[PDB]
Amino acid sequence: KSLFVDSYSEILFFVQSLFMLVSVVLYFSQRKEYVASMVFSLAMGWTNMLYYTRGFQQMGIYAVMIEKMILRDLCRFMFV
Amino acid sequence: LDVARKTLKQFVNASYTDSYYKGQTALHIAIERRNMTLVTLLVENGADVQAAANGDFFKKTKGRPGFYFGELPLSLAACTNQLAIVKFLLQNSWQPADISARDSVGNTVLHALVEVADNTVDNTKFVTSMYNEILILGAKLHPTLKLEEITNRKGLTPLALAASSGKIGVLAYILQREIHEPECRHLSRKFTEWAYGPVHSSLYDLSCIDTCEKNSVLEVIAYSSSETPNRHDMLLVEPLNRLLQDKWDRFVKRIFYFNFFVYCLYMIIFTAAAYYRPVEGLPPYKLKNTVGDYFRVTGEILSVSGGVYFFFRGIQYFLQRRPSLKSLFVDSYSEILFFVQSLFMLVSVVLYFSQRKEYVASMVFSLAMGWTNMLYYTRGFQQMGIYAVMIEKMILRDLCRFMFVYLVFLFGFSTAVVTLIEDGKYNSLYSTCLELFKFTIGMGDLEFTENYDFKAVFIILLLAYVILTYILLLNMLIALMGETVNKIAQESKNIWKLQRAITILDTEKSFRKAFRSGKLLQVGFTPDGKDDYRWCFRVDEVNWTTWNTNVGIINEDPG
Amino acid sequence: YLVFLFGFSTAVVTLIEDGKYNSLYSTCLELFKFTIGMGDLEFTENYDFKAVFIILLLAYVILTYILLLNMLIALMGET
Amino acid sequence: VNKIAQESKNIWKLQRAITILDTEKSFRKAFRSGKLLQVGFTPDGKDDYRWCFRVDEVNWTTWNTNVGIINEDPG
Amino acid sequence: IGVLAYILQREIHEPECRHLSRKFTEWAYGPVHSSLYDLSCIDTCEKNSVLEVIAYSSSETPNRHDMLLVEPLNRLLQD
Ligand code: NA
Repeated sequence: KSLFVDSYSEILFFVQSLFMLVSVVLYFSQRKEYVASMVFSLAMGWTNMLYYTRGFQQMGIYAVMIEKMILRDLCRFMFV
Repeated sequence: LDVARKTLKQFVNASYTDSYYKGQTALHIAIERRNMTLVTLLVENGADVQAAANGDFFKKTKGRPGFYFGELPLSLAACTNQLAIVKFLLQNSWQPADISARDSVGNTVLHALVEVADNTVDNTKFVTSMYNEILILGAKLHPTLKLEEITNRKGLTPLALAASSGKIGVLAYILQREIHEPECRHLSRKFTEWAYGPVHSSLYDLSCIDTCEKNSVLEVIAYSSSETPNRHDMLLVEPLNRLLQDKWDRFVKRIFYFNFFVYCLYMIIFTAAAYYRPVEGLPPYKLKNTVGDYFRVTGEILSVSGGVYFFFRGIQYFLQRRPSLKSLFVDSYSEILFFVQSLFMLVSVVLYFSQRKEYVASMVFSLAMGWTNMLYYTRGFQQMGIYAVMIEKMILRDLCRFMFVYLVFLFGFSTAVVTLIEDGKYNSLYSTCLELFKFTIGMGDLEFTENYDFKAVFIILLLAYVILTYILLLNMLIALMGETVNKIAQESKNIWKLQRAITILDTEKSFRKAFRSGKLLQVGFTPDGKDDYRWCFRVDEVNWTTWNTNVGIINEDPG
Repeated sequence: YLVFLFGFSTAVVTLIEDGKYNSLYSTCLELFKFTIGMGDLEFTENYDFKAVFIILLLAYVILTYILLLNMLIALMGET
Repeated sequence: VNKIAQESKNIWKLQRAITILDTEKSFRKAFRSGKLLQVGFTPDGKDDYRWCFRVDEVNWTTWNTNVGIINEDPG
Repeated sequence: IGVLAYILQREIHEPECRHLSRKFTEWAYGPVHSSLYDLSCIDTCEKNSVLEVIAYSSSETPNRHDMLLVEPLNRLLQD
């Protein structure tokens, strides 16, 4: 329960690594879908830079607010 | 008692030799513990009241621990809120304390009192009460001594020190000081010229406020560094705001309007000259024999002249104010912007005579900055000035944070998309970054290319980018701007007032007309019979509640 | 906003060498289109120094569309 | 945004605390403060040493400061 | 959180029991006094330190985001 309600950053970094490893597996299996897996890994890797805003007070609080907006407002809006 | 032996001195006056506590004596310890009887006992046996505690622990800040009080027992008693000990040390029959004594850094007891102030209610109450008591006692003991114009090693009076350090409570107390007792009313700075019914006219001493030849309070506050704790709030202290408004309305507003008009003319001429630039070959361009050609060359000469003028104004500012390389890029935004515009103009001139067509690029950058620099003149109007201050604050906080996060997201999704793309017109990072940025301005395509395998991946990437940036981050930016606007009204008004104060001081130094108020006789005379004339600012007040108005009016026959 | 629009329009039209957008009115209209969600960002190529053109357009966009309009919404909320 | 300022600051502080603990476990340098004698001694005569964090305070209101100070000669 | 705040700042001002306190005064001069905060079982315990317990607590813990504000812990983390 704290897995998917806490530990967001651990999950995000792990999922990025999973996309990378799936890309490796597809690449040596002669499949061109390795590119799709790799670009998903790349996009997640760039968005995971937001983890390091912690370490600076203003940017860190901004990132926390981004998380809260996603989890409350964007989610309700997206359902409707 | 049982150790003081007349076999007395050099033992009742022994002091620490340690570098940390160097100078501390038994009198210092007795005062610190608040023992009146012990202090009298030490004073009786010949303890020196001018002993200086020069140790590092008693230094201002060097070394994290320590308490600074002026190093002297009188200053120690003053800065610890011990009135009885101060009075005893000043008026003892054995060795009176020298009220005018200066510590190692030149600070007197008033300077030390200003130094221990920290802008808190109880601290302010105690510090100002002790300041008033010390002033009264000094006047009684030395009617001719001029306590508040003694400077420290840095050339600061207690008032100048307070203003330059942000001790706003002390500054407010000093500027409105009203001492309502005979034989010491000359120490006051606020006077009542007359009172009739509910309305009474007040006189505010202006000495060392707007002209001092060393450092006036206005100059000290206006040109203080950004680190000064209360720099934007100190101009709100009662007399200063009215004095600045008086200067504005009397002579500075017209000069500011003339400057704004001249800048508008300069920008119009620059725009016209740039608009009609020849497009024939390389510069320099031969002068045709036509009226339009002569007017264009005139416009170009005027534009270069304005660029030279602003370049030299920037150099002059850098030399006269000597920014500390931190207030350079944290303060002085407008000076930097005007200087950079002038630099673009001069680079354009250099390129133009070097036969390079990049002079046009430099010139258009100069032109765009010149037009956006018009926002400087919104100061001079309250509503537009506060609006410009809010624009600055939004840029510096909300837009900056948003842009960092947004550029990270844009670059990441652009690299993913361009990697997915196989070939074609969009297989470059620049083109795909531009396509994704178009989504931010309501122009995103969502089908700008088909040069890929796995259309599902392409659309998933684009939709994720859209949801994260357009739907989430931009709307969040609006909400955060709303929060900021809600929180910065008073700060923005105070910043605008400080900006106008800077303009007023700059005009007064680059415009004997700019002279505060009238020279008036306000306390009658000093302790000596001589009548004292002081430059005073008159402020009218009305009070329907405290009808008594028991005051030492200067002039009867009000008005 | 009108100060910013006029300034960036004069800069852009000065940078433009010739063609359909070498008039102040046309370029002012092109830049105003950004305010209503219709800005092109490639409405002309009649220049040297494409980098200067895009830098001017991006600066104008950031200052007006991203900053000033959203600030207007926030100030309206306060009012 | 209006309602979550304090919550967001506290969450950020907890996040940085997690980072600090993780670094201390994956980096004997990371040791809090000085070992000081602080109450003199236990009920038994033995002197007790405790690792203590020093915090400087200033109070202009309660001048009394009647305390059982450990060290004279402050500083 | 209330019990935690009380415990971490415990000052017992009586003889023969002052050893129970966790907050001490090392020295006081004029208006400034230096305080000593006991750190035993705070940042290293080998069983469960207060910092480890708070930082790695579950999301259901009532005051998990507020407990780091208790006086000594914030300064210790910043240090
Ligand atoms: Na649109």
